[PDB]
Amino acid sequence: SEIAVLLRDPTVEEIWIDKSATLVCEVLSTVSAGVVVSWMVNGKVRNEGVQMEPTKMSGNQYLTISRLTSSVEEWQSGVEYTCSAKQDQSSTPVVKRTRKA
Amino acid sequence: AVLLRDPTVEEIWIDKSATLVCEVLVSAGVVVSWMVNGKVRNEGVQMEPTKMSGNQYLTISRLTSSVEEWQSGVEYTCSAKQDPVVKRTRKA
Repeated sequence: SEIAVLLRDPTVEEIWIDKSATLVCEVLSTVSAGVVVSWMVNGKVRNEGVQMEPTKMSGNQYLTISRLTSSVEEWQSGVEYTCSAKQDQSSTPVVKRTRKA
Repeated sequence: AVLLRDPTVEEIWIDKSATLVCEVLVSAGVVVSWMVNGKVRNEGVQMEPTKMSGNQYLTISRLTSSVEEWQSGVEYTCSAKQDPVVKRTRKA
């Protein structure tokens, strides 16, 4: 039942030349159950700028991607970003977090 | 400051490729050297010219590996020598 959650920081390239900051939560599972990803920024619920893609199936695995678009200024304010992924019929959410280096 | 980016699962799934990215943050001169499985790796390496903005210099080097090689679990390292700082990664 356990999902693997990988949280991708915005790249310095994105920050410098795109002038945006996009965080990407990639969720992998060996089970077909649907996945919801909930984001917080600075300890507050964030719905704006969140886009979830429909789950993709490979052979025996399932990939669910959620992206959070943030400003370069928000990323470079040092606030914490959290993604919480939870899969139907699983027991507990899996949480990952990040902030500027 | 050396930031090493793993291939994303989306890249592995959709593009069937695995590209690692080393982003490096005084001098504009920096050379990035890669190792895979403890050996020099030149093949699949592309550096971009150093970028200048404010008091800072940004240099990007990309290593095009393969899905097979990434999934094999071997270690990748990038070493940035400024006018070295090393970062390492491997599949979990």
